[PDB]
This record gives sequence, C-alpha cells and structure tokens, in this order.
Amino acid sequence: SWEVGCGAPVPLVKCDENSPYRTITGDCNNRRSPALGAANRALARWLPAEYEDGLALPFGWTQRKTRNGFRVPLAREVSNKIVGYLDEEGVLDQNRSLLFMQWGQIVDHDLDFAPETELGSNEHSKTQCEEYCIQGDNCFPIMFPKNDPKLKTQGKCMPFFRAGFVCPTPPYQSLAREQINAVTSFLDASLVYGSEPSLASRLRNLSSPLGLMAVNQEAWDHGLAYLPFNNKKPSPCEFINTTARVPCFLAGDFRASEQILLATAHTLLLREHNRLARELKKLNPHWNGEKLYQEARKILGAFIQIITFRDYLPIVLGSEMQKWIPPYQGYNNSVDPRISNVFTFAFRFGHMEVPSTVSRLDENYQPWGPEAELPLHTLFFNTWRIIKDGGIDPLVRGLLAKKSKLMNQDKMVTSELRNKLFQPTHKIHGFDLAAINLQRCRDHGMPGYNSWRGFCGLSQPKTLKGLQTVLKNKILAKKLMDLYKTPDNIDIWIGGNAEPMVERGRVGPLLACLLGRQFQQIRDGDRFWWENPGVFTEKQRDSLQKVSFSRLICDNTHITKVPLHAFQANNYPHDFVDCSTVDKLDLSPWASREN
Ligand code: HEM
Ligand SMILES: *[C@@H]1O[C@H](CO)[C@@H](O[C@@H]2O[C@H](CO)[C@@H](O)[C@H](O)[C@H]2NC(C)=O)[C@H](O)[C@H]1NC(C)=O
Ligand SMILES: *[C@@H]1O[C@H](CO)[C@@H](O)[C@H](O)[C@H]1NC(C)=O
Ligand SMILES: *[C@@H]1O[C@H](CO)[C@@H](O)[C@H](O)[C@H]1NC(C)=O
Ligand SMILES: *[C@@H]1O[C@H](CO)[C@@H](O)[C@H](O)[C@H]1NC(C)=O
Ligand SMILES: [Ca+2]
Ligand SMILES: [Cl-]
Ligand SMILES: [K+]
Ligand SMILES: [Zn+2]
Ligand SMILES: [Zn+2]
Repeated sequence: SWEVGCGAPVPLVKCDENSPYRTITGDCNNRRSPALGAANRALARWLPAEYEDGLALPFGWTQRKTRNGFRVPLAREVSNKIVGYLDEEGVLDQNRSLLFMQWGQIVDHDLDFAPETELGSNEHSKTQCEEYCIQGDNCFPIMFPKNDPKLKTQGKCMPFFRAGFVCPTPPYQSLAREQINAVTSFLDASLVYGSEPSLASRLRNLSSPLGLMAVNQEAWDHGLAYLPFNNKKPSPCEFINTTARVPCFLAGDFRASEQILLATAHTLLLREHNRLARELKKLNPHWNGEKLYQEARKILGAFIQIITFRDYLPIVLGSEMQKWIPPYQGYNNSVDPRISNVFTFAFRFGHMEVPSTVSRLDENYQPWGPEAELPLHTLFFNTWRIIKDGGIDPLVRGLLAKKSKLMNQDKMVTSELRNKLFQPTHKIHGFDLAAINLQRCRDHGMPGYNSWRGFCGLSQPKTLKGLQTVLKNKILAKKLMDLYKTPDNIDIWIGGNAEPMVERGRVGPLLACLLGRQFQQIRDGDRFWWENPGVFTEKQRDSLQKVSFSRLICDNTHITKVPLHAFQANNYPHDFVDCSTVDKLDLSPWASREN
C-alpha cells in the first residue's frame, strides 16, 4: 500500500481463443478468466496477508509493536543463531546429484518472480538505505544484531528493498498490500522465452525465418552456442572481474546469471530450442519461422513439465507425492493456476541444498586443470568462468558427478550464501540469503508457522515440548523458542525447513503439503498441460514420454557419457553410459504435409 513504487505493465491483449499456442504473458490460458496465471498480477493469497498495521507494514517494522505480544527477532539474528554452521564435512546429500538442486532453481524461476521495488536509478534512496540504514518507504534494512562480526566489517545493516506490489485502484478503499508475480504461473519455459512480449521478440532470431533464438555472436563453446550478452550497464558480471569484463547473459528471465550453474542450465535449454527448430525445419521445409519457434517452444515447454513431474517432484515429495499429485484426470478450468505468495517461500527449501563449492571436471570426470573446485561465492554473477575458462561442459559434468547439500537441522545454509552472497545492485560479497528470506517473509505479510500448519491440517505446537516433538529435536526447538517466544511467530521459511524430511523426500510435512498443493494446481489448472488431450497428438505424447535430462545433455554438449538417472547421486564410470544407449526424442510425429 501507499503507492510509492507500485504496479507493473500489464499489457491488454484480445485473446485468440483458437490458438494452439500459449501466449507469452500467460493470458488466455483460462477462457472464463483470461488473466488467471498471467504475468504481472498479484500472487494468490491462500491465507490473508498479515501485516503489523493490517495493511502494508511488515512485522518487525515498528520497534514498539509486538506480534501476539512478543517482539519478533531480527532476521540476521535468527540466521546467526540457527541457520549457520562451520563444518562442510559430511554435509552432502548421498543420493542427490547437484542437478537436483539446480533443476529446483530452474522450476522455481519458471513459476515465480517478485521483483524488488524499483525506487528508480540515480537514487539518493539507495544511498539512504545502504549508507545510512534508514528505514522508510521501500527501504526495510536488515539490521545486524549485537556482536555480529559484520558490524566490525560491513556497517550497521544490509540494505533490503520491499517487493513490488499491485497499485491501489480507483475505489482506493483499504486493502492489504499484494505482491506481484512478474512471470507466468504456468510451467511453460517462460524462463527461456520471456513473460513479456517485447523481450520475447528481442530474444528471438528474426533475421532468418528459421524460428531460432538469438545466440551470442562474439563467443562460441567449441562451436556450440552461448546466450547473447545483456548490454545494459553497469553490469554486475563485469564488476566481479573488470579485467575479464564478461557481461551477464540475456535470457527470458532476469535472474539467469545469478550463479554459474543456473547460467549453464539456461544455456542447455537455449541450445535445445535451436536444435528442436533445426530438426523441425528438416521435417517440414514449408513451415515458417513463427511456426518453427512456436512448435519448438511448445516441445521445450512439455520437456520441462515431464522432467519436473516424472523425475523431480517424486524425489522431493517422497511418500507424499501420491497424496498431493494423484494420476492426472484432465484439465479443470475451475482450478486456480496462480502461484501463491506462500509457495514462493516454500520453494526456497532449495537454499538448504546448495553446497559450498563448484567443480569443473574433464572428460574422465577428473578435476579440470589446477583450479577445478571453486568456492560458491566466487561464482555469483560469474559469466567469465564460462566464456574465458573452458565453456559449459566441465560445469555440466560436475552437475552430474557432484552432489547437492543435504538439508541438516544442525547445518542449514552454507556460509557462501549466508555470509557472502553478492547482490546485483551492490558491490560486496557480504549478504545473507537466509536473513533476506526471513525479512522477505515479513515483507510479504506471511502468516506464521502455526497458521500454515493449520492450513495443512497438521498439529500446531504451542509449547517448547510440543515443538520439540514436531521437530524431533530438543536444541533446535529451544533456540527457536528463545528467539520467537511462541511457535506462532516462527517465520514460515525457517519453520517449514526446520521439520525433519518426509520418508523418501527432501522436505518435511508442512512443506510437502504447501508444494504438493501448488504443483497439483499448476498441472490441473493449465489448459496447455502436455497431457491435456488435443494439446499433443497421442503419437507425440508417446515420443515425449522418452525425454530425459541425460538426453538433453547428450544432444547439447560434447559430453558422450551420462547416467541414466541424472538426479540421483552418480559416480563415474560405473554409473555412466555412452550417449548412444540413451533414448532420443523421436520427432517424426510432428511431420506435416498436405497429402
Ligand atoms: C545464488 C542462489 C542460488 C544458488 C546458488 C539459489 C538456489 C535456489 C534453489 C535451488 C531453489 C529451489 C529449489 C531456489 C528457489 C528460490 N530462490 Fe533462490 N538461490 C539463489 C539466490 C536467490 C536470491 C538472491 C533470491 C531473492 C531473495 C529475496 O527475497 O530477495 C532467491 C529467491 C528464491 C525464490 C523466490 C523467487 C525467486 O527469485 O526465485 C525461490 C522460489 N534466491 N533458489
Ligand atoms: C540468425 O540465423 C542466421 C541464419 O541461420 C544465423 O546465421 C548464420 O550463422 C552461422 C553461425 O554464425 C554461420 O555459420 C552462417 O554462415 C550464417 N548464415 C547466414 C544466413 O548468415 C545468424 O547468426 C543468427 N543470428 C543470431 C543473432 O543468432
Ligand atoms: C536414490 O533415489 C531413487 C529414488 O527414485 C531410488 O530409485 C534409488 O534407488 C536411490 N538410491 C539410494 C536410496 O541409494
Ligand atoms: C579475471 O580473469 C582473468 C582472465 O580473464 C584471470 O587470469 C583473473 O584471475 C581473473 N580475476 C579475478 C578477479 O577473478
Ligand atoms: C475441479 O475444481 C473444483 C475446485 O477444485 C472442484 O470442486 C471440482 O470437484 C473439480 N472437478 C472435477 C471434475 O475434477
Ligand atoms: Ca512460467
Ligand atoms: Cl499465500
Ligand atoms: K531465484
Ligand atoms: Zn568440444
Ligand atoms: Zn551497494
């Protein structure tokens, strides 16, 4: 609320109700309600927002005001007391590859983005926030607690800007602040293509009628394509190594260059689109560029859907997969397709799956050169290590043969993210993602832990003893109670991640329920779901069923050896097979003549 830095450009389109293609914005998916799921609308609220003043001020804004009669603990202080740990030994997930973590970030970026308020460029507001740690309007700084080492080294706070929100509209009667989702709620490869028509065009190759995406014209990966550079300045990716001065990539998603392995995945996906287009041009020489672009975009969309539901969700949701996502029963035009506010915090479980280092491996999956293993923080906004240090293949190999971090109640978020995160506007490897997540929960008016437990029909701990029983962990419960006084006040991000994981899964009960429900809706509420009859032919669906991430790698790199199950932990060579033995996508069902 209170208008400063609100709104987004929602472009009005008349719906082509008969198009076999998704729109870019996500409009027209739901025929009765064409905006449901579209980009640049409010996140859905599963429960009403909870703000200090009932409208817009986050809990923790006014020093005097309590939450349920208790002060809320500083976000950095929760992080120090609970989230950090020293020893990386034994922290790794023994049955999940690094690809597990990375795929999660990909799915997340496809579904939701809540950009920070653009106070504008040229800001004295940035100055008053960063330099003076002054709370006001969109500046909601993360203040360091007493004895924080960052006090001695960084200042009084980390700057933090409140998320973007829907503008008050002409009733202007009083409503709670609603944050915006800038990307389409459908699992539709929007992170590749854009959620905005203008960028979508700019990303395409329109010089040729071949339906390709634009590729870098200054650099190649042993003949294979790189994303175009983003030429907007100043560039964080340039900042981190001004000698090398390699800019960030330009993708369908703003966040693509945040870390080297995300940039990698974005590259594999772009390569795939162009491969699909070239193949379809071979099968159908008469098809034009629009047709080629749309059809390859349509396939790549389904590819993301299949990998997520067949390979990813089962090993996240474990024993709960069946309870939340039973066999598909066809498109339901009454299901809300929109991403919920709470989901965007629930999906941040992946922050506990990121390890402290990244490795480049050679063709024998051995350490590549003398600086094979790098600390994670050196790779935020890092495109030079790709362009000028060996391409994507060495990184892809580590994705396959290295492991995700396991979530650990005693070892939650690695120091690389908890102390050394680099933010694109700022200049220091000095931020705390865990403190940011907690602050952001408050920013977004998140109801508290016991609110969500109830939403999910789970017991709601009220005492230390009750929480110890929920957490199966005495010390964690006690530290939580000392900080929060009441489990009612525990911020949803820390609360949900504190729970021991469900059987065969990588999240606890509360999170399994929140994620499960959202993924159910994402499938059932999508008119272009790949399994919705008429979206693909039957023969095409039979082809699609054979897609795998291993094939994507084989088709789009010079790696010739891959595991069959890329998401589990795999060791070279025993678990790797030659690419020739891996199922391909058969495109013959897309062949199209007139006779
Ligand atoms: C750097 C960051 C990562 C890797 C080194 C990383 C990783 C993940 C995974 C694996 C996720 C899902 C399984 C995931 C989800 C979401 N993230 Fe997170 N992430 C890195 C950095 C960030 C930053 C910075 C943010 C913004 C924090 C803020 O509130 O201002 C961030 C957010 C999220 C998020 C909310 C929406 C979004 O931007 O993705 C997730 C669902 N991540 N990340
Ligand atoms: C857009 O598509 C055209 C045509 O495929 C690309 O042009 C060719 O690019 C390759 C690689 O640079 C060359 O080997 C060919 O000789 C080029 N042929 C033509 C028709 O010029 C062009 O590079 C693509 N543009 C972008 C920006 O991705
Ligand atoms: C790793 O997880 C997958 C889950 O589908 C399972 O099939 C595989 O056997 C697991 N390996 C283990 C638990 O060691
Ligand atoms: C910057 O890149 C150059 C090569 O471009 C390299 O030799 C140097 O180590 C890099 N410096 C930093 C700051 O990482
Ligand atoms: C579809 O959606 C609504 C709300 O989820 C539900 O009541 C209804 O039972 C569903 N109908 C079918 C046919 O699945
Ligand atoms: Ca999307
Ligand atoms: Cl919500
Ligand atoms: K993110
Ligand atoms: Zn090569
Ligand atoms: Zn700064």
